[PDB]
Amino acid sequence: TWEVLQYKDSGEPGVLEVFVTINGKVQNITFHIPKTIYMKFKSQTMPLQKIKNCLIEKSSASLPNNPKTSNPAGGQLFKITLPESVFLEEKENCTSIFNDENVLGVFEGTITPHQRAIMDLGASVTFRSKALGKGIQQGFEMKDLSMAENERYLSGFSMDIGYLLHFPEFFSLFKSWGDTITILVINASSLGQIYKQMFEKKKGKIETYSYLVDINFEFVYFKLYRRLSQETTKLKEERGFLLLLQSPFITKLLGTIRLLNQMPIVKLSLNEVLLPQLNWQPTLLKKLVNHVLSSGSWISHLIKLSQYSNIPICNLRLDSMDYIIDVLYARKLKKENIVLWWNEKAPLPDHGGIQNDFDLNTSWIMNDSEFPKINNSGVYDNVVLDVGVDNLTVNTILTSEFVHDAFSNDALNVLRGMLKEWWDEALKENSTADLLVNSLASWVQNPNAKLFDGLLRYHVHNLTKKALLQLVNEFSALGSTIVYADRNQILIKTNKYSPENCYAYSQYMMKAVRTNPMFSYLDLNIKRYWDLLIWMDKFNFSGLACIEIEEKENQDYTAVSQWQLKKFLSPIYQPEFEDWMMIILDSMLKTKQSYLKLNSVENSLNGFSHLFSKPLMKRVKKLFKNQQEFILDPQYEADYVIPVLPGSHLNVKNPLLELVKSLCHVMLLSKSTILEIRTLRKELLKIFELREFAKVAEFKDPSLSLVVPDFLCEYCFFISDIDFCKAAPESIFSCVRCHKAFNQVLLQEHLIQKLRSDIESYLIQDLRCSRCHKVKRDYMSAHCPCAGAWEGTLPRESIVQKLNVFKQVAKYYGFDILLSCIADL
Ligand SMILES: [Zn+2]
Ligand SMILES: [Zn+2]
Repeated sequence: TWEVLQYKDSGEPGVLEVFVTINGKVQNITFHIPKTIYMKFKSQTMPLQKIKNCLIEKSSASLPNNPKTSNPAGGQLFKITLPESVFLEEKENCTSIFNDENVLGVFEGTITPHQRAIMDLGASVTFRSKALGKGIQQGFEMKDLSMAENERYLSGFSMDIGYLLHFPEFFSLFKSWGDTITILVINASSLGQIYKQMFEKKKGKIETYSYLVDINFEFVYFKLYRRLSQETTKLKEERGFLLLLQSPFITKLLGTIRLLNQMPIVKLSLNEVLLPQLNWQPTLLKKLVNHVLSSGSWISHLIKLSQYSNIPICNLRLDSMDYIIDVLYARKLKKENIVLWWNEKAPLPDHGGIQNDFDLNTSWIMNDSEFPKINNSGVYDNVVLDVGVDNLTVNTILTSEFVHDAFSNDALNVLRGMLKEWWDEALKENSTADLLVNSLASWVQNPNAKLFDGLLRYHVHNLTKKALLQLVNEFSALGSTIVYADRNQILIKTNKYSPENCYAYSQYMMKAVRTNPMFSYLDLNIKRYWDLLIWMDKFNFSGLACIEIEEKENQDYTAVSQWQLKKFLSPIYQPEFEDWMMIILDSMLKTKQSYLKLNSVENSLNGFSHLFSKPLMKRVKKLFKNQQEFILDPQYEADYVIPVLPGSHLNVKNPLLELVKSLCHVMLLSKSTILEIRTLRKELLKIFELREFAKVAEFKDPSLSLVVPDFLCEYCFFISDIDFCKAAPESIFSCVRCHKAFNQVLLQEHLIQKLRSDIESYLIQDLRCSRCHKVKRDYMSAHCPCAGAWEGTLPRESIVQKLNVFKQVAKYYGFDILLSCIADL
């Protein structure tokens, strides 16, 4: 029984070395692992070439279901296990088994012996030879003697540590058993005071993790760049000890220092560190001191994760949570009869070489990430409940030959059982299982993780959409009206009128929804209660809301107003807008309260425009007169300047016209007092020399939309869309729940990916006839057999407008990568 610290392949094929903890100190052992591949060689009779030393057997493993691969053809799959060296010298010649006729492809040729060892053997390896000397002088073979013992506790750790860092010439070193600090090319006092300060700040953590790492030390700030090798040599011939390295140039520092390859290393890469160009010393002191005094917590977390996941400590990382998913899922599939389709250095599943070819179906299922939503605009006097839904994806996963687009059902059941046991273990006080469940969704989304298949992602997305529509159906079964629907927020209209009377009722819908077996794992929460709502859009609403209904006391009512429409008005009329909107909201609240006092038409709101009609008429007359008098003056031209914003497309002249158009369009959403609003609109338009149904008096959307689907916040595993045009600032650059700033070049890269996907989709579109809407079924034909000529399903003007709005977006903010992408066309 040995606790393995690291697995590492040698420069020889199939030869591996392990830094392992022998019963004494650390020690290194050389291994040998043969290769194993999956082949579809000939139909049923093959040129075996049995003289070559290999083990050949016909198997019946479960192959992946490629959408392009519709013909089973031959089915005599073969498992081939074969030492790597003979594979290398047989790759040289052409007349060999691996390259012959009717070779459909190899399925497990991209799995290194390192990965096979780390999955099948694990960290808890032992021997049952019952030749130890002969096997220790040489490399001991694995495939004949192999078994994994239990790993409940890895080891009782008591051993020194290493610490090498770099901040883009801030190379740093520290020894746990040493007592000196020297930094490569006021500072000493700051270092001492900061060390003491955070010492008292984290006394508790220091005391708890002292048994892992344990104190003041000297300070120094030192041609000079050759000292890394000398220090590494001093440490190497002074101690055997584990290296903690932190730098954005991991491989560069590994290659520059030749001695770093002879000890096990635990890596703590947290890159993207920058200097503020001034007073970098205090912040760098903060960074180094927090890293040093949190190293104990870091190594404790790594020890927990390693001794739970059966993974060596040097192969793990704090952010490499997808690695555990991959390891566990791969080993459970290997215990099954399913090929792993494991892939390396490529974010695509391995299919035997077929995946290299372009295909229409795969490309269509790759870029179809749009999530639809439901929005029923209108004016509501009833109470509305604002709720949020959580853990939707995991509930969807756990809940629920002919179809060529299907994802393998055996893998789906395997992962469903894996997630079920994960949930069961997480319920019984397991933080690791909780974090793993939280990161499962991000593992599903991210193509960077191995064992990733676009078919699985499309399957999960379609299932999520179906589950959401089923939830909408269940909600609408009772007395309800869905106003807004989304992956994160749902607005429900309540049939009642008073918020105080919806306590038990809302609790009853909550309980009934939760008890449904389809929605057993959903988490639902109530955020706000709406007394009076004017809802037309997610970014455009205003009304009176109460946070939570209280007992025996009148609730606190606060008015809110979110309106990007006001941002497109003239600078001098926005005060008029914000005044008159509040006035009309007050009048609406007054008339609803009066109607409730008294007791498709509703009398709660009928008769509200009568309160403010005459003052509005006089105010509009005065505003028109003043605009007429002061529009041509030079010094008054500042306040009449029409603002420009990204996504704007309307060119228009008179601001007062758009002011009154927006004011009337807000009222028009009543859907029950249409005639009164139309009469008032005609009366207002009579002040101008316009008519009731003129084209100039029609309100439109002053802004376009540019939505990016499923942006991921790593700090929350939070998934949401983001609109670059309609949304207000200081929200594009930060998460919705947490206030963490987003990376910018990531935003530009995602925008460019969206643009290129749009262009490709336009390029690969289909053709449709004019009179009949049948699709083109010939590669070359003048026109339809009937009358009419072909037209594209994707109009040119749409993509032209999309590129125009992309240009506007790239011009408003500073996005030089996107501008370079545009200029290359
Ligand atoms: Zn966040
Ligand atoms: Zn036709």
